[PDB]
Amino acid sequence: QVQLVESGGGVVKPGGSLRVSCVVSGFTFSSYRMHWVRQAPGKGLEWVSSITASSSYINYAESVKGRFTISRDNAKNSLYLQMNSLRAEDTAVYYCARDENTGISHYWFDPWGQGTLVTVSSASTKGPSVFPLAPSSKSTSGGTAALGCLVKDYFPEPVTVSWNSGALTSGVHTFPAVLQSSGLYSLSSVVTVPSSSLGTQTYICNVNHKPSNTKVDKKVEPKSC
Amino acid sequence: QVQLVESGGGVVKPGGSLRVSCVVSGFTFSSYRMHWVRQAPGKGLEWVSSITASSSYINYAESVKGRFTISRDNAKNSLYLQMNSLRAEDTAVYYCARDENTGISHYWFDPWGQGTLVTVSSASTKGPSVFPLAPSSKSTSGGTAALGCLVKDYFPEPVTVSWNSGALTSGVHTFPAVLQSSGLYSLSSVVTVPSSSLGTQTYICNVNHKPSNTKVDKKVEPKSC
Amino acid sequence: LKESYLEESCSTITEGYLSVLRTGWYTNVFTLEVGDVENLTCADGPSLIKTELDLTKSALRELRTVSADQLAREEQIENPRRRRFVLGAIALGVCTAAAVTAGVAIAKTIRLESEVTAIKNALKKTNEAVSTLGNGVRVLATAVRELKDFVSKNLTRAINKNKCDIPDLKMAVSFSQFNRRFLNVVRQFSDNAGITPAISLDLMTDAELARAVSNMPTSAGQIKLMLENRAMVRRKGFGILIGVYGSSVIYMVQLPIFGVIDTPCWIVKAAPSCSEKKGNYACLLREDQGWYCQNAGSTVYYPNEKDCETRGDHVFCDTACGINVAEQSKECNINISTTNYPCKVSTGRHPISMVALSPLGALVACYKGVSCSIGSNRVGIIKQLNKGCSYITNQDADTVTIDNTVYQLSKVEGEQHVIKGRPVSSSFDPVKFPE
Amino acid sequence: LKESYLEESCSTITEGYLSVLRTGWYTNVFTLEVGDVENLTCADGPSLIKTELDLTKSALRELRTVSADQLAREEQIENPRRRRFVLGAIALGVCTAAAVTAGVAIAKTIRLESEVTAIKNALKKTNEAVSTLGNGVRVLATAVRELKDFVSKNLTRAINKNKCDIPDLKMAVSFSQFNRRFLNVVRQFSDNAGITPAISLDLMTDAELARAVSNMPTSAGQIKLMLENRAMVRRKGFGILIGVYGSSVIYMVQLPIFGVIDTPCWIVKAAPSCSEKKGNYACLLREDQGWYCQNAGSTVYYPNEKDCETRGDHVFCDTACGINVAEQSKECNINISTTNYPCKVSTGRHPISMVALSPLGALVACYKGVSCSIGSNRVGIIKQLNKGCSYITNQDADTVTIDNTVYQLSKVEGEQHVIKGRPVSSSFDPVKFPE
Amino acid sequence: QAVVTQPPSVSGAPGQRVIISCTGSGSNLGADYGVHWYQQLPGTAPKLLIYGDRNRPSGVPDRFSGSKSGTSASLAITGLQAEDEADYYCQSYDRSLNWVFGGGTKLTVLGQPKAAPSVTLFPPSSEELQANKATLVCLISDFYPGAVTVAWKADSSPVNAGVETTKPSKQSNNKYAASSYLSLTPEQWKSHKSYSCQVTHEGSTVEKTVAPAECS
Amino acid sequence: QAVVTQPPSVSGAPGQRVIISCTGSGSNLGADYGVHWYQQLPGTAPKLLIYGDRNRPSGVPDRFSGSKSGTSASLAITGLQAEDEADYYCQSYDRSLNWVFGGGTKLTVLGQPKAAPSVTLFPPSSEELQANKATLVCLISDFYPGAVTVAWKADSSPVNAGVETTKPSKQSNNKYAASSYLSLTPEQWKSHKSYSCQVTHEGSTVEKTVAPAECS
Repeated sequence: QVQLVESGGGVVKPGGSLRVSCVVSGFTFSSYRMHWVRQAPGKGLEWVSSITASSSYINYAESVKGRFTISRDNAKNSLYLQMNSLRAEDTAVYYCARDENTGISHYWFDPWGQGTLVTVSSASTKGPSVFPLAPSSKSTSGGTAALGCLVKDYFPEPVTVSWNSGALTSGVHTFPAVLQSSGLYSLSSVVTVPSSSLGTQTYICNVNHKPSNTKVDKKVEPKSC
Repeated sequence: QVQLVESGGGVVKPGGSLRVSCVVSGFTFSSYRMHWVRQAPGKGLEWVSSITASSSYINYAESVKGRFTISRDNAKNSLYLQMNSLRAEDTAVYYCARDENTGISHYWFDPWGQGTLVTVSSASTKGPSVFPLAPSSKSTSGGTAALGCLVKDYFPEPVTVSWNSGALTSGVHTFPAVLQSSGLYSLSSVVTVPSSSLGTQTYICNVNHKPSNTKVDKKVEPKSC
Repeated sequence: LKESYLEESCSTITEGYLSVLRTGWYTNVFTLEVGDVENLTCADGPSLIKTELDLTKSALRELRTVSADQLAREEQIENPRRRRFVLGAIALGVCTAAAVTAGVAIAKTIRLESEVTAIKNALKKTNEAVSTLGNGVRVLATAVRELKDFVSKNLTRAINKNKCDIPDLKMAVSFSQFNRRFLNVVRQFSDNAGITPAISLDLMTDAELARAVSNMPTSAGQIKLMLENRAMVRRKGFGILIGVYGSSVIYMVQLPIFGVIDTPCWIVKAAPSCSEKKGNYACLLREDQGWYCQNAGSTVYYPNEKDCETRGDHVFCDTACGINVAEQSKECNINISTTNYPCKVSTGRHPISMVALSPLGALVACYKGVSCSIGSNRVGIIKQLNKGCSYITNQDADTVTIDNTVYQLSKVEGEQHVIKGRPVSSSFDPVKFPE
Repeated sequence: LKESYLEESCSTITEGYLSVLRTGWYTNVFTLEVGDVENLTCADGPSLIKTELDLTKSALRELRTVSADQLAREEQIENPRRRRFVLGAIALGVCTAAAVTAGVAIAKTIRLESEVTAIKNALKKTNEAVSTLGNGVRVLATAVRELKDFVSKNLTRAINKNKCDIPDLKMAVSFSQFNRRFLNVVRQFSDNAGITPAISLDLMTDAELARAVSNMPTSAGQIKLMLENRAMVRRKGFGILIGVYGSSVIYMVQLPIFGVIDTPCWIVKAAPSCSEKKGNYACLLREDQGWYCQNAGSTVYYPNEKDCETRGDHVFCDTACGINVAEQSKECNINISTTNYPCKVSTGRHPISMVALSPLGALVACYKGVSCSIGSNRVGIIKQLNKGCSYITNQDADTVTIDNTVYQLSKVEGEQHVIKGRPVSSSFDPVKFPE
Repeated sequence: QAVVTQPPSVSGAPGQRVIISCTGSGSNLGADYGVHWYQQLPGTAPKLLIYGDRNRPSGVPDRFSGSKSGTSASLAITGLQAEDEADYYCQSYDRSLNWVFGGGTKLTVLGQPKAAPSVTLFPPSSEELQANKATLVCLISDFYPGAVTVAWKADSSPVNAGVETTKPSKQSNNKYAASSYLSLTPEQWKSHKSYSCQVTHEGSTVEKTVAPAECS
Repeated sequence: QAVVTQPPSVSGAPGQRVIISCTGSGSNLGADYGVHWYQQLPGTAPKLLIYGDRNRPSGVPDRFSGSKSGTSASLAITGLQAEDEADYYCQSYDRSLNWVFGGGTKLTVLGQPKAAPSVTLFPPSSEELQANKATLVCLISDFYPGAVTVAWKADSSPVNAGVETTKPSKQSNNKYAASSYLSLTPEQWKSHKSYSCQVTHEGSTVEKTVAPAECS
């Protein structure tokens, strides 16, 4: 029945501040030490902070000493982690985990939470740029024909490419995005359809961007060569 | 019910020896310290000796050190006081008294015995000589006349003056002994009788001596002047 | 600190205490050195070296003797062999019975052969080395080598051909300096038959306590807490004697392990409260007084105050003398009308007057009309209170008077609260399960 | 020593013991002097004087500290509930638990104002002066003035202008000798939390014990006995701490009073004896084991042996741990057939095998056919005994084996006797009142 | 001061036994501390597997075991199967670094035949060329060995400017896919006679060629 | 070294209060030792009166009280009667002399009128002169104040050779008596003209005269 929930994640430019939170439920909160564990995307785990059950002894990781701030509030059943002077190498997924110990020489985090994500980048938000990929030679005939539209330059990873308003879910696949040298993100999604029946049979892809709308609908058509 | 009985007294010449015993009854003898206390004739009391409940610690008076010896016998319920090199000033009445203490700073002799008399003199025993005391002028007429016999030279104070073999107990009184320079004793007993009826009305004094019999009877008669 | 008065049941709670609880024991084995003090001889008149050499050797003889008395008193401490009851009871078995027995059993394992051999062999080169025992338990071993470093090299050379009176008086006074620690150790074990009651500055000096507290496998908060409370760490650990193996003394000292370092705790104290009539002159009493502490979502209850100490906010309790209680028991302090938990209460037909001292406030019960007045220092008599259950703070009053017996009040300052409620009008039996 | 075997009931009596019993306690108040040691300073290089002065000042600070902890254990004398106060009260002996309360109550009386003044005032001109207290009790007060007669007159002159390094080392040597007593006393009082468990050569030198024992109001034998059992006197006496009134140390020490010095005493030791059949395999057992002593025509009974000691023939019991029994109780050892006194006996359906160690002989019983044999040094196995209650002396045997567990026998030699009698053939109920 | 070392990856086959070693140091495990094991599935937060150096909490399917001795500890899996495909971590405590975590190892199960990838090359479109830019889209998918390298060779000259090959990602049908992007100016798009995007798959090379016009 | 001092005699009257003092020293009562009182009747052994300076054993009629303070103690009798005519002692203990007993006092009650003494002079017998010896018997009795001096004056010359006056003793009828013996040779018995045995009683003097023949 133990349950932990994180909140407060987002995207922040370098040299800012943010206040992550963790709200617990299902056990006596004021009797357990609590921790903050982070994990870089695709990397190993790493401990960040720690605080006893009455905010008396506080331990910080060496790499983040003097820049973060851990706090508790036993009345509201929550703990906070205020950050300052965020850097590029500080982006990761942050976990809040309860502490367990046998008393002397065993220490582990049994009830891990779900997690929140924090992105630190110098780039700014920008609407995606869409360029459809028309079918051509060597990309058609055979058994099926491959076609799709390319989505380029959208910052905070919102992407929803539904062709027939979510009804074209037969031969469509979406590839993961790619990071450019600067702060940009792009991906291409293609649809495999028979070459016998190609044309304007609802072959259009919908592109939606969350922070800035940038709602654009671009029709794909086959051209010679 | 406690009762202490002492015995062994007697007459002894100086530079002799004597053994006095005291027998208890009615209490556990082997649990009490016991003392010997003496009292000179007509003088105050004086402590003599003391022995603990198991003949371990023995204390002697300063004046009798080196000449006396105390002893115990826990089975026969008796104690002894050996005397040696007796002197003329050692004569007294000797008591055996049980000890009672509160533990720290109170010490007293609660159940005193009865006592035995010890006489130490260099004189020797000698039979009494009885002499008459005839009535004379200025000692008769009036209301009554006084007459009697004089007893002299009896050492260990035995005296029995019976006129009518003990049947004359009307006007007879016996005076106490007298201390002469050397070892010898004397006393006189007289009878007051009316001068109207005087004569040989069984006026014979009977004197008996215990150590040496020396039984003698003398008749007293009134002579002129 | 915060205190809240509960006129509903005439009781108070102070709810601002951090706590520390002892969980286990960390053992440590020392080994003094005296060197070959038994061989060299002083045989020329009375000298300073004469009177100290004979003093040191006499200690060794005495210490061997006490080992034959510890072996006899360990049979009486591990089982009720011939303890009897009689009267004038020492009341052994309260908390220490489960602690001394565990410590002694470790000593028996150590004092066997091939164990002291390992301990001494592990310290051949350094004065600190952790070592394991036969049954997996790991111990910390310390060697102290001031006398052996002095008797061996720069005392024997002076004492040649048993000529033990020299113009050099620096050595004579110096020998007294190094000898002082050894003489105190032997004297302590001699007077207690081997079981000293608490650590002293001679079994484990301060420089040897910091090294023995920062070497334990523990959290980073427990170490920092125990370094700030050396006084109470010393005061809650005892030492045992192993024996005299050769020319050295071997003994072990038990150190406490604080398994919980921060958690709320509170005190509950009650007072008789009748508010009754002459008829049915009986009422209730809370027998649930004592300490409360959380460790793992389940409170531990200490029935009486004597089992725990206080050093400001911290509370130094023990985990072997507490009884597990369901965490819903805190509801009684909130209200008695709640029936979720069976709340303990006891009755009685003979209500007596009694005064309970709160750690911050004070409680008074005064029934039979005896003069029960509040007192102070500058003013002798302030006011006469009515009946009883009138909570009085130390901020307002200094002393309380009952049966010409005064009671002093503490000077600790903290917040005071009072909870309005209706006391028990007449005798009720909704919750009177115990007695 | 004479021992008689009671084959009728499988019990033994040894009837050759003199005894001494304590009755009360005699107090004694000391006072050390240190003088104005806190003013002068030694701050020029490290020297022998330097390492001693700071030692004395540290000792003074420690002694001031210990008072805040002594006072905490004086409210738990009647019932201690802490590791130190239980383990520190078992070192005084269980029989002493009733006297520590009175000793503490004396200390509270003397540590008031106008009491330490009178004690210090009555010792202004001499070093020995008996004085009375407020409540009639007489206290023997002693003064020691070694340091102050050395620190004041012939140490301040040497340590001038805070120049404390001098070629004269005879000054340094004498300082160490005079400083030894104060440091040991303060260490002992700091360690034992104010209540030392036994007198030591630092609280009372052997020269100050003979004077303090021949100045008591007692008989002329009780003095001579304590002058010979000084050691046992030292072990059974404790000291208390009064406080630090300026630059002087005041403490008290309690001595025992031997109220009874000579009286017969005997030991009774029994073991179960059945001589039964397989049916009704139950029999009797005497529960009257212990010590016996006569004081005033009423024997005192000690149920447990641990309350009394032995120093050859003497027996060092206490009169507060004993129970009073009428003198007719000795009839049980004479014969059980007598019905004048209700003689204590207990039964049981499960006869276990046991060995009884008599002070002179040895009593052994074997029931389930277990191999229990006579052992010795030169001869390994002497004989195999039959059944049980075969009282065997140490004269004939050296050791006894039962379930591969040996028992040694003493070397003490004394007259031995055995009393022929018919044991309890079958289960009888003429006297089975107790259980 | 100290750190815990763990092998990068360990591969096995179904039905065998797998050992993962967690190497400590003198201040992490030499001071008598604990080693604990966490399993992190590819999509969720870690969960406790082994605590107390040997114990097992409720829910562990009785086939995981581990032990610690000296400054080294090991984790044992008996009866390896398909869904035990995740990352494994070993934890401990340090005197000066407080809580420390291992490098983390990835367990691989070998129970599926190798599949050759499929490559699709998309020529830059006319509307893309309108905004003075050319982008070539290359797509690779359906390969079981997740190790493919894409080289963009133009004519006889391998061009290495603008290569943006991604990392393989698991597909729904337990396969992997990847994409490689390369941007060009419109002049360079028509400058060469052909453009190609090759892919290497465990030695096997698959290449597709596109031309600026390719009209006949 | 030390000794306990007690007054010789104390006189009293029926119904009043009598105080007997027992002064100690610095070595017996100055060391906090007890003081105890014994009453010795003229013919029997002493018995305990007060022990522990204030207690009373069963049997005493509650009218005896004692008190100790410093180096002095006192015994108090309230309501003096006629039967309290005996010797009294105070006991203690001493450092170097062990048990010590006081000097002892005799209490005298003043409740009997003075009685004039009676003297009887016996002329020497005829028979006693035969054995070359001459003796004169002079007896004094029936007097309450026991202060009598016997002077033997021959004619006008007081002869003090051979006087053997005894010590006065009490008889059944609460009076005192004494006797004085004097020896003479038969030559000087008849050589002198008269012989007399005077007695003194607080001023009162009674004379009796005897002559060798006294025949007329």
